[PDB]
Amino acid sequence: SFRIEYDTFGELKVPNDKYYGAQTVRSTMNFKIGGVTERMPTPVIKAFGILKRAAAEVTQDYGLDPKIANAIMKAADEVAEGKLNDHFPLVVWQTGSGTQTNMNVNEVISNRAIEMLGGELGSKIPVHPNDHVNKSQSSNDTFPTAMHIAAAIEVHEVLLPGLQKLHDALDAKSKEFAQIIKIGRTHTQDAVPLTLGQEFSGYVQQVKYAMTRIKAAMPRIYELAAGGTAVGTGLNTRIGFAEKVAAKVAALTGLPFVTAPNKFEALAAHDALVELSGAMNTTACSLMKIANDIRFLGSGPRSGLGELILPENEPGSSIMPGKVNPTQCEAMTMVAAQVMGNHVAVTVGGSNGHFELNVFKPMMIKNVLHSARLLGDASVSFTENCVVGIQANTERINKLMNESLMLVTALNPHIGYDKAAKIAKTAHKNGSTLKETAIELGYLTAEQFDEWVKPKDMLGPK
Amino acid sequence: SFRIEYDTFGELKVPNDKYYGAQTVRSTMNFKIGGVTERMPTPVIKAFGILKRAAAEVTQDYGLDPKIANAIMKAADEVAEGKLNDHFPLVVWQTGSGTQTNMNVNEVISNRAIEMLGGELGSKIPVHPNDHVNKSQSSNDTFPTAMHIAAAIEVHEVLLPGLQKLHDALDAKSKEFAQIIKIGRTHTQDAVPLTLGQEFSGYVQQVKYAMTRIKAAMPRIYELAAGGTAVGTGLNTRIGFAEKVAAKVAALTGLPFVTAPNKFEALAAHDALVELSGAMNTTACSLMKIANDIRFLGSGPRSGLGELILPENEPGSSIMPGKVNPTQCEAMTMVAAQVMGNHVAVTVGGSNGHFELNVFKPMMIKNVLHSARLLGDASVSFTENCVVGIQANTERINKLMNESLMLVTALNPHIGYDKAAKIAKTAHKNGSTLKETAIELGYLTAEQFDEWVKPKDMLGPK
Amino acid sequence: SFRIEYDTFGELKVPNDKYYGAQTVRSTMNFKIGGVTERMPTPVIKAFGILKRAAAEVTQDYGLDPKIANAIMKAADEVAEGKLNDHFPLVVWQTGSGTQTNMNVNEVISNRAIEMLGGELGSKIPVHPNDHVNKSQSSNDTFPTAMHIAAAIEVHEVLLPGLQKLHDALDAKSKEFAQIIKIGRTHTQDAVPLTLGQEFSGYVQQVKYAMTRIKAAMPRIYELAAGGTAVGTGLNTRIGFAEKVAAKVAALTGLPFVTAPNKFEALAAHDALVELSGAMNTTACSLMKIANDIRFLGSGPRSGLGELILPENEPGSSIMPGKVNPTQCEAMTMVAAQVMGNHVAVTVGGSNGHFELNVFKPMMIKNVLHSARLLGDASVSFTENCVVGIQANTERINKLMNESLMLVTALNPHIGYDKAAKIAKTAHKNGSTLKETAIELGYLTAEQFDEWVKPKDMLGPK
Amino acid sequence: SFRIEYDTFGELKVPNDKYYGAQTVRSTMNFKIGGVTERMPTPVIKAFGILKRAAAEVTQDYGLDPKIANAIMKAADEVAEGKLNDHFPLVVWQTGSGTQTNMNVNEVISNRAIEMLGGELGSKIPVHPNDHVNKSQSSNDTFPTAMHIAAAIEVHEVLLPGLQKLHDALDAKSKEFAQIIKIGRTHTQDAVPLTLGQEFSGYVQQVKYAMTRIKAAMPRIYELAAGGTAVGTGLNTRIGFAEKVAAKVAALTGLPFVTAPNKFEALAAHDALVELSGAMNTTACSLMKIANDIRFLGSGPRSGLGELILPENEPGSSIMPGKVNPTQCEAMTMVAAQVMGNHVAVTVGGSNGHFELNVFKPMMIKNVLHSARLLGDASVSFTENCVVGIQANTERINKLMNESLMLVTALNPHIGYDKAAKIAKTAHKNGSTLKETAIELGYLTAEQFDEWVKPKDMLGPK
Repeated sequence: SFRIEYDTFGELKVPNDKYYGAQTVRSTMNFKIGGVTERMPTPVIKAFGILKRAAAEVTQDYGLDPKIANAIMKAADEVAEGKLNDHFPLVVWQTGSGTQTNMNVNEVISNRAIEMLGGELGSKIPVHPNDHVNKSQSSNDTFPTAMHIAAAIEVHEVLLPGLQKLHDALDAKSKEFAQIIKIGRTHTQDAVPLTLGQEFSGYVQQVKYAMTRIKAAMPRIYELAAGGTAVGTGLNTRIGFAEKVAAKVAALTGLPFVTAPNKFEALAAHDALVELSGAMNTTACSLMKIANDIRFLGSGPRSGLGELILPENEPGSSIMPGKVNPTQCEAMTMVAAQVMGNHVAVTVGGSNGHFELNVFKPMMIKNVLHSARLLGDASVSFTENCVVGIQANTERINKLMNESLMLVTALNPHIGYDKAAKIAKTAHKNGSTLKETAIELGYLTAEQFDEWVKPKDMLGPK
Repeated sequence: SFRIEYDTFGELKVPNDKYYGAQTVRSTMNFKIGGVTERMPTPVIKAFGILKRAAAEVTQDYGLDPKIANAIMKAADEVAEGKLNDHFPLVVWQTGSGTQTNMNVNEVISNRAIEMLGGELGSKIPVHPNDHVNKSQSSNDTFPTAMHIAAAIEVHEVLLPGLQKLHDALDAKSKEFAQIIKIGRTHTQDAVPLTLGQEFSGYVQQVKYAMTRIKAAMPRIYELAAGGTAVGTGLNTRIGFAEKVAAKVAALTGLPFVTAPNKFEALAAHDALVELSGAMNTTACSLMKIANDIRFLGSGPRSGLGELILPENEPGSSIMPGKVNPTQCEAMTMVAAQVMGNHVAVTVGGSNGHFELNVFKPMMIKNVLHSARLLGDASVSFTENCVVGIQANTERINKLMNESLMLVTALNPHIGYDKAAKIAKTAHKNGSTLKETAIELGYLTAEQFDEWVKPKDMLGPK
Repeated sequence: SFRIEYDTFGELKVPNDKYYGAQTVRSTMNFKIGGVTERMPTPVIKAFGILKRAAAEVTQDYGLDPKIANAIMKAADEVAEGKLNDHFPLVVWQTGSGTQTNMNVNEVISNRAIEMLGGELGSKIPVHPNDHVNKSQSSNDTFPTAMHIAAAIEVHEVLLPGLQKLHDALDAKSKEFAQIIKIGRTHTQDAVPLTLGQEFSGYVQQVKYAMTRIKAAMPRIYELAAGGTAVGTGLNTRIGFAEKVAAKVAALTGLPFVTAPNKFEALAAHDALVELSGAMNTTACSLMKIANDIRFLGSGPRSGLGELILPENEPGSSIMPGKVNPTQCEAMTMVAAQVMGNHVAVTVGGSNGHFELNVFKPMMIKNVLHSARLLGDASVSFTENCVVGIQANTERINKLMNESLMLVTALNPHIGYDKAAKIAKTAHKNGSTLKETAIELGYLTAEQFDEWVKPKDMLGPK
Repeated sequence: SFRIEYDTFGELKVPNDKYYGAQTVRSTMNFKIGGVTERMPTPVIKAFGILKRAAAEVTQDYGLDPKIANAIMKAADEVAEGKLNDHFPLVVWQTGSGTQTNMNVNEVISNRAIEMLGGELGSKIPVHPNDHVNKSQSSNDTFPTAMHIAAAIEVHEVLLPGLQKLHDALDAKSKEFAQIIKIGRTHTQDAVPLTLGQEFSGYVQQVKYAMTRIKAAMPRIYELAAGGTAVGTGLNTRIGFAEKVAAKVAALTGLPFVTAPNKFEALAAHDALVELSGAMNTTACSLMKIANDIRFLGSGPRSGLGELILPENEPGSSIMPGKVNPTQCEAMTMVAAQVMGNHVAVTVGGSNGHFELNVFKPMMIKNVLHSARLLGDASVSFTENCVVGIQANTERINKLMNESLMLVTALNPHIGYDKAAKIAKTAHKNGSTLKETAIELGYLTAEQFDEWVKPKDMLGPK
């Protein structure tokens, strides 16, 4: 079943079980680009719910009937709470201001509010999509507001909590591995030792700094454009509206949202999203290093490095013992690469503003939310299904410590540099160890080697 | 209702109305990254259907029971034809080889084939996911095969047909506008004239070259990895299998698919996808120019350039006549920016292969298919909802031709350079036209101006 | 005219008039990639001079002879001061750790110090390149230190000062234009009014936030790797060296350098350079918008927007009055594009660390310094040669204000929406002004139009 | 030591020993962005010399005095031959059309030709920079021509020859290693065997396809804009000039240059440079994989993979036998990252054309030439200083083959899967070899293992 609505181009059938109206149906026909995977991110829709709630509450002061305003606030809450996601079928690839989604939100909130008040759907009575739900608003300043509400909420609920879990798990392994001495690798060549915990402490620092970098990129995300209306002047709205809407959004979300000090910078550009994307771009570089390292450190069982034993996430064959594919490392490094491409997409859009309005908004916030969700989700997955279950192959690590040529410099003050190079060059030529060689040349006894060559003493300055 | 299946980690409930098995259910739990918008692109799933059809038909030669092989072929066809899309819930962000989706396809095809043969779902009887559906195959060589089948089909059915429509529509407008002389713009400054059709012929050429560039990037997309098995050697398969599978895929699709001459290059890298993405990256640069030009040429109605009258796609207010937002230009330019970011994502993944296997496959093909779909769909939308309806504002174009200072050089051979600069500098100072100025200074009569100053003669070399 | 020096691989001719030695000559033979334009950036060389000056003063505590330490310090000062630039022929495309430039610096300082002490160039007497100039230092922790010193100096001396000049000049113009009312543009379509000062105040905010973002990306640039030695443990350096050399660098530069609290994160990755590049990538988006807007606002003289008169710095043609190509806008927007590409280069390198050492260091700092130099210099050139001299074309702005159809809404309270719309639709049809039209229809008097239509009242909330 | 020249803005001191004139000096004052490393690439300057040589010979048909044309041609030849490089001080960051370098070339050629004719430098007598050297040319269609000439020459002289050397050296090693069997790596985990020759044959295919991709991106580079004049119409040039100058360039260079069939597409965009950059971006992905693989395959000597012995070009430490940093791999992988960033820079510029002229030309060709030079030079250096000298560590490969758990499947037909798996799980547990284990359990004899386990039979289909 369907109802009949009209726009300036013709009549449109609107499904009776849908709260959107003719303007949304027209948008689904004029913007058939990409399919359902391209739908406007739900976080933006929910952020509009919060936003329309705050606006309706403020415009009450300016005459808006409380019976209507309260119905708008109730319907807005349902959008914010994810109760009406099925009534937003529009894709990212619409107008660059996000007008169609703003209209989508206005139509859904009015028809739902109309229903709450016993009215007829599609009639704009008593709740009018533009005169009431969009009162004192514009697509140009509401969509940017929704972008920053959505990004802030995603950062604080998904991105940062995910990185925190990865940080804590990496820190636990650093402490767990504090006593395991292994051979370092510089240029991928054997190098002087360090503890597996020291190496992991570097990953911990990178994730710690990743969270600091994301937080340092949030202050200007908290600035809201609501109040600039069409070009940033605030024409057709009341003094104090901008500040009151921001304070209301801050109270509803619990986050320190504020009104943008300059609404022209807030409409004509989205450099804060470029900034936030850049912090996630750095995070991706950090997580690419961490994941690839763990990937190669777990390589083996015999023709790789074999320092780490990663948990199984795929069925391991009985005839292939010890073989574990680093599946989560692969998901994480693919996510990292994706974030890097998304950042360039954000950068191109952020650079192409025209005069009073940047009209790349939907694609910029899509890429920002995409990266934040992937990094957060991937961090959790990488933590629970890999990091927490990493074990050290101490037997193989200690074996390659005894077989390494790197510890020969510990003999320098006892038998001389030249005699040390002879042990090194000889063991290298013969393929044996340093101790077996040093003994068979008569340079020292086995008990002298054990006393002179101590890797535990090669882990810091003196 | 659900059935019980097991993997090496525990028992799993499998919905009875689903054809996938325990391995897929385990993948949905171990790879909760991004949500439903991150599901493996349907074109890859359908390409697996084609692929599993071709393999089952070839392995018949190697003993596979025809009753089983025919059931696999029937089930494979249903996947290829899009009849079973609801049985593939896995996201791009899985293992870098695409193993989980290969398992997803093998489970769905066996359970469906089992159903066709009157067996019990989840039993692997008589159709075994690995021994029968995955016979002589590996995730390492089947997923690359599916990537290239999907990319080729998308290029030929979506991308190129969309660009062809945009090309034809731009060509029609070039011919329609062949006689409309306007002022050129270099550095955005007024310049010598050219026809609106000449300017549009440049857009036509860019789209024509875009199609040539995409086609020139397809020869190596037609190379299929099927037959390299785990590392490219073709271990555990029969001589001629690689060629027969490729010829079968070519026959099923109607496209010139061939087996990759070097299976190690086909598994260890995906430089063909980087190549194809680069051609779409060029296309995006072309379409960014075309769309932004049309955007600015339609700016107005009075404080812009106002050369073009774009069709309305949003409701136009009665009190705002002549104001038309270039909505499709904004969708197209956002798509262009997205393609540029996707290309970088493809580039990072394509560069990070390790030894015998590049394990960034799902994210690379996702970004490739994303760009191809968006460019194709956006081309159609931009054509039908903007280009075909563009009109020239001949009145405003001709008015600015009479008011332009650029045509003064046509007077050079008649009244001298110095006398021409006087008319120019005077009209510029006074804000009048060249004809009104040239007359009031007594340099020539109105009938001499009309005869000497002819823009139709300023459109080519002499 | 050469001297003969020796390394382990044989004989090498060194020009008598160069201070570098055999190792540098060896490096020039094995890394002939790109030519002179690819030489290691001078700021990196100067930063090395600061570092070697700092180390030499600190290592006197370890027995370094004061007479030699004093000569090393004097020669290091000459390097830091840009006096020995012709003695560094190595390209960026060398060892990924920068070891060879470290050896280049050690040899130049050693031979210059030898010269000051009356010794023979190339003898290593009395100043040894490794035992004295490289004392307590590693071939892995010195280059990361140098590039952070160089990055910090370039930010504070070039990048921020350049952005500060641009901020101030834009702010002065924002005030000079605070009363010039123009027609706003959204989607490039005519929109409600705003002043040039308001529009320019958005540019000012963008530059102010750019400087904030760059400063917010510096805290981890000030962390120095010096002391981590080969793999980050500090093996074979002295306790307290790390903190002492960093404090000496801070005192020599007046910048808050400190030792890196985790040397493994400091050697294995350069996320700080990625962070700083990201800040400059956001800045480039801001400058692209500003420069491109001023570009189009100055378009004309007659077939463009024509709101701004940009300074003419290059030669015009007397026959072309009014035609000024915005060449400073082109240099700026080209620089912005370069910074965006540079950022991807930095991102790829930063993502590809391996275990204990990221070996993409030279190319990472090269792109960071390149972007910082271009942004800083372009901001000065754009300021001095364009912004400070921008003039408003008030005569044309006033004409376009009077001819705009946007102000028609001011008549709504006085003659009703229905009648205002009739005026706009008629003015649009006849190509006349709102005032002329509203009078011919007889809906108001000329004195009534001037009293009701006041753009000065349409510039903010009420 | 200066001379005094004059432009419309006053007096300018020109060094007596320079051939450039007032306009060039003016350009050096207004565009002080970046310094000498940012000077216009020399290949662009040489290409201008070819172009001006071609134009001068053709314009004799238009009355150009042969005695002057001959001097222009001789001076243009000196520019093309790299003999007047010190007379071009302008940076890339100039007018987006490259006009000032065009004037730089016109002044240098004019003053050098004046000198050859016994005239006074700076007098424009008898050789005028614009009336003679720039005859029949525009300030907009000359730079696009020059940068396509430069791009084509650099591809054919530097890029492809470098890739050809790398292809050939990799192919020779593929054959030298055709019988050395090693353990394959998928996901970095141990996998079924393949030969080093097979693995290397993949690298060979990648380079072969890279050269194909680059050549496939050239056809539209050979299209020259010369003749389109200011906006593409060819106004104020002669019929036949476009086709004649292009054929003269083709004859002078031996490359298939032709006039662009659509001069509007040729001036308004540089999609061909984006296409060519994309080809080099694919090449960079290929070289990253090859260089990084060889990097890790040479990792060791003992705590890495250790399959390859790379040539040692820099100084080792006698105490560190076997430690060879893969420095050529680092220069190559850094170059690859740079090319990827360069491509985004080219992409952003190529996307930002405006109507009749893309004014990002200098930065676009700079990045194209930069990538082509680095790729070509790095391929030669990587070839001569690494690839040709790579040796296989056959002793270690054989040891790791015998210690691998991967070959255990060869025992399946002889003792059954159940028993083979028992051997693998035991060898893995005890850390012993398959042979040792299979004997202690008594499942076979040593002579039986050698007859059944033949890796030479596991290298292809059957």
